[PDB]
Amino acid sequence: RDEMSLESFLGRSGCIHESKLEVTLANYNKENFTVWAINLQEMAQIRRKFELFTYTRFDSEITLVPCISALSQDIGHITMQYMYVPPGAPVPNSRDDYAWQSGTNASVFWQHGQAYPRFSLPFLSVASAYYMFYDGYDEQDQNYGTANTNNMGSLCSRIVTEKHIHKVHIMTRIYHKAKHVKAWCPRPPRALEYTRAHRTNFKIEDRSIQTAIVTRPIITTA
Amino acid sequence: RDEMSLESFLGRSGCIHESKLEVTLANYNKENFTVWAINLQEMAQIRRKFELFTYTRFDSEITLVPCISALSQDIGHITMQYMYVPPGAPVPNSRDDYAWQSGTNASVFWQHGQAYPRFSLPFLSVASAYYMFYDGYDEQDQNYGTANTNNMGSLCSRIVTEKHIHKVHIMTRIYHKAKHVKAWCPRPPRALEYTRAHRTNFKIEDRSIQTAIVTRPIITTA
Amino acid sequence: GLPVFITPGSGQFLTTDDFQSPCALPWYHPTKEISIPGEVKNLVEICQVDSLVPINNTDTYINSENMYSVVLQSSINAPDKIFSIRTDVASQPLATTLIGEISSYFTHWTGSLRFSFMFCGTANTTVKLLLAYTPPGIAEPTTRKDAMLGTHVIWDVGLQSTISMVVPWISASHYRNTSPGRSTSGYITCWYQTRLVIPPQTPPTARLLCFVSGCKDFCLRMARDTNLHLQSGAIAQ
Amino acid sequence: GLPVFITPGSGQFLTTDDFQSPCALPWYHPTKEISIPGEVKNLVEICQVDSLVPINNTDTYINSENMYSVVLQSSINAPDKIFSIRTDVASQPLATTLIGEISSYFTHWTGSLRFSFMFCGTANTTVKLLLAYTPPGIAEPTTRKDAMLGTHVIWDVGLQSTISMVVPWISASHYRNTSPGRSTSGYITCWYQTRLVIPPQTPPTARLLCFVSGCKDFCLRMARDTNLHLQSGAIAQ
Amino acid sequence: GLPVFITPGSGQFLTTDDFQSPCALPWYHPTKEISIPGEVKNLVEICQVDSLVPINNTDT
Amino acid sequence: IQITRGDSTITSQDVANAIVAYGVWPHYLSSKDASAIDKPSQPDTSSNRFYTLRSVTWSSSSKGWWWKLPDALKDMGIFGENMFYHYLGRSGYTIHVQCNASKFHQGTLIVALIPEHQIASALHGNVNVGYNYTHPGETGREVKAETRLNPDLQPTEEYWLNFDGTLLGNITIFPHQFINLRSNNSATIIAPYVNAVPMDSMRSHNNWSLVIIPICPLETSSAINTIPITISISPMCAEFSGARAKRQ
Repeated sequence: RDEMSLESFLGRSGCIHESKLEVTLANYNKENFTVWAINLQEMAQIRRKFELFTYTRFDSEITLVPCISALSQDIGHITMQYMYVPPGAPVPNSRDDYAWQSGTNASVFWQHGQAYPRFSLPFLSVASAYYMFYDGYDEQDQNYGTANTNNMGSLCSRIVTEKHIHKVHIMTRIYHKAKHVKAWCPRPPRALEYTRAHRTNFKIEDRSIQTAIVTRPIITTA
Repeated sequence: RDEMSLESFLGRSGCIHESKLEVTLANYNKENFTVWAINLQEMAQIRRKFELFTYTRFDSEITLVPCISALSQDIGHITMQYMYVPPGAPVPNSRDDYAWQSGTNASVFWQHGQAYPRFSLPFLSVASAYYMFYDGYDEQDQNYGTANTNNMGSLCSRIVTEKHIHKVHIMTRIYHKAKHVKAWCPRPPRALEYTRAHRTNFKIEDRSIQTAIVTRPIITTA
Repeated sequence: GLPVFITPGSGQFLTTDDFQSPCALPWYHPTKEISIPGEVKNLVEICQVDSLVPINNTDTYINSENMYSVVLQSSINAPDKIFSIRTDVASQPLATTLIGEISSYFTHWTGSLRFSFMFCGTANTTVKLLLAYTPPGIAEPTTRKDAMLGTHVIWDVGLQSTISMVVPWISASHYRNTSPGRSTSGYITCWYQTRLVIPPQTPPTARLLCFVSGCKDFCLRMARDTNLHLQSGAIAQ
Repeated sequence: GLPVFITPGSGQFLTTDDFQSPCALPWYHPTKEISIPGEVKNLVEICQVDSLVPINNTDTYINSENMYSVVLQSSINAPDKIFSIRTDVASQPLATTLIGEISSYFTHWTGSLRFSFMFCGTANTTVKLLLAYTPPGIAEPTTRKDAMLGTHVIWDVGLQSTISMVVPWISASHYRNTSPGRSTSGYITCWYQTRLVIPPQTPPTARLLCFVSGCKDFCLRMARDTNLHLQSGAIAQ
Repeated sequence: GLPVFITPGSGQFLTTDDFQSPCALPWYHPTKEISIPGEVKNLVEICQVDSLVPINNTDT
Repeated sequence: IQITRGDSTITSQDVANAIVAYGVWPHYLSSKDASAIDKPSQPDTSSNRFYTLRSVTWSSSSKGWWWKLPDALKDMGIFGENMFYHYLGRSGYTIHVQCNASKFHQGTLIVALIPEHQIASALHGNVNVGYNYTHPGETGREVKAETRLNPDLQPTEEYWLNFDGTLLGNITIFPHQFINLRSNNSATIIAPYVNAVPMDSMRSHNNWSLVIIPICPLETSSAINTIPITISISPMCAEFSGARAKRQ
């Protein structure tokens, strides 16, 4: 009556990307960061929910879960920076360039002693709706799958400590939740498995035409 | 007048299962998790309370108490995942399958620095009442004790850290409390001791017919 | 502005607590309530049910049907003594009754008990039996002379069910310890006054019912663990 | 003064939660809403859409257009049996339909289904076919004699679309398990009563449509993961 | 939204303090009050009582 | 005197005396606590009638007996084949079980009604009650200390252990009635449908179970010492949903 809605169907905390940061024994410069761009179509458990609609309109909620593990000399008492860059803006890849020390980007800090990282995000799409499937091409001729209109931003974690560094694993898992869920125009579900982002492939890896449909021998006995 | 109720009789924090997780020195894959399924009839101190009723209707409250002990290289600065899976749904047994990274399952995280893990749960039974005793059989012929209708879910704890691991004891004790207590149809108490789950045995382990009833010699002196 | 201070005592581990915390999955709609009897809000309804007393719980009658029934004989030669039991619910054999084991889950208890004993034999047998109560002050006097002394009613076997008399709660305070008191509370005693009168060619052996039930006024405060059942052996996972 | 105490249960990790936390960038003004159809607030509109049933999902017809259509023959020699399918939405071949795969994302389900089957061949063919429903109590009886026994309506090929009959939800409780039940719920059966009557020089081979749609009353509670698709191979970053 | 800030001075150890913290077992009903004399709310009643003075508290 | 409801009636009804079962009338289920319709075809209106069962032998040293409902009636009456092919249903009961009594001999019996069973069957390994023992029929379980079906799934036959795992005498927690001789010669207890599910199976699941435990056995020194028991059960609120073939 009330629970049967798109608010409950898409409103679940699910892991989207496995961001794993490993500390190198020796580095010339601060170049220890995970390279990852924004995406909604990643895993089969979450993508099939987006494959069921043409255009969606909902705000995003991002929960960061970083894992701390000690290895040598009780290493773990450190504070890390998690900065978000607005969509469209150019993103550098260094210690302190133009973006990492600016008052235009959203910045948050976490240290062990307080609660787990949890914050809300506003509207991300440039148009009225979020692009799930971009039919044809935009202003370019060849590119299909990822469009300039479907932009959300970028998430990168950066190291702060300079000399006092040792090999520690920082497993920063990102969870996603939906808010203000309003979508239109339902679609039929996907039949086969996914291989690449924004792509539903049939003829790939030379695998047989075996669908998820279970076969029955005589359809009279069952 | 008001305290004499089923709300106070069943409304006490009692330990149900002793979940003990031990870290192996060397493992090929992430296979360190405690195997435990949902149950209400476990210990004699808690079961006799449920043995006094045919059908119950109350929401559950689960409190997790994990113990951290240091052994080598100050190991203890780690964050663990405690995920709950809805009843009826299939549960895998690996690091990251379909359930562990989905937005359909209830997930909670705990690290030392915040308060002790404590959360509430909704209705669990598929019918109007929770099944204490399932008379006869369901759609199957042989199985007695645990039924498909009496399903609550599954609780499993999973490791996050990859390479930085050492032998540490994680004693995650689970406490249970009752909410919205409304039950009907009282029963007489159990006479003997319990051996297995959902079973009250008389002829087992070849023990003598000695009941908890204290014997008096002449019933005239006392 | 915002009051940011950690209050001493709050924000820590506690056994019994009330929380207004948000639910894990509140979107699910539970199954609607249907009319089902046996509904209990108070613990008075369980105590209201008449529980049968095992008056003869000896080692000889423990594995038989005769443990709950009273042994009676028509012959006039044996002493007039039948039984001598306590009034405490947390004592044998009143501990095995429905009201007894529920009282084991409480530290403080108070209330009165209803006593009715009806004939179990044939229709052509009448016997006057005396029911007596004895104060807990001094040791129990067990003689034939102490029959009509202090709360004494003789019941004759007729047609009606046994009407209960005054068996009150005797204490200066409202609450008393639940520990097994063998001399703390009063005693229930019954004596042979007449022997089973039967016509020629009639079975001499007959028995008697033994019932007990809770009264109107019952007030129990703090709960505890039972002292009858213990588990330390093999348990299921 | 200020209540400073950490409440047990609150201030920790939780999967499903509602927050009134401040936004990261609330200064941005979103694009205005325009009139776009297909707007869904409930999940009843997706179930309202008529989904075609693959009645003949055998290994022979799996890679053809004949899998969704019913095989019919004009000759009067073969047995009168057509098909025997379940009523459960989480079972083959009703699992592949629009309402089936949505039901796979839920643990508890209830509701009725609409059944209409129209002719696919030529205009000059009339054939009376019987639609029957069978209780799940005993094993399915498949004979010609069990045609007019329990919920039986014969449909003749005329001009109108097939009007649906009573296919109700049969259960004591409002909710039942979503697990594939091959004997838990009822069965949908159709039988040949008459053979395809055709004039001289007319194609004997003809087919039949197979539609299913959700009714008015639908109530689904808790959500779950699908059991048809699994991913463990190569994934994109 | 919700004011989340730790106030300096609050959330620490204190000797004399007043708390409105929930009880451990509030379901128990206490024994009713009966008429008993000697009831004191102030410390003036103890001082009101005439105390005898040991005027000759020598070693003898 | 007789209870007027159907064309077929039984004698020796006397005065209906029983303790009230928590203030509950055998309610005819309306369309309030059910689905939309769930009514394909209405059964017999005069189905609410008394059914006489075959009299069982009374032993000198009586241990006790038990009958499961609606397992005891499976081939009795017209409603026998109906509920088997009809998918799931609910039914109330009007119990009238007694024996002939005179003003000479002795014998007292207590009747209880508990719809659950949990008895020991095997040793150490998975224990499970027998399928044939849960469904004996009209004869029931003739409780005698003997070997049945060799050593296998076998619930122990003990009256004081109450089978389910409860203390004797204290079993009177559910609707209970004590029957003597001078006060009462006939037993009548009101029994409605009490279950978590509105409709359940009759082939595997048991709705109720009648408990027959004697406190004073038949001990008489006369010419005859056998008094057979007359069992009369009247089903209430017979409503079933499911259309199926008669012959299979």
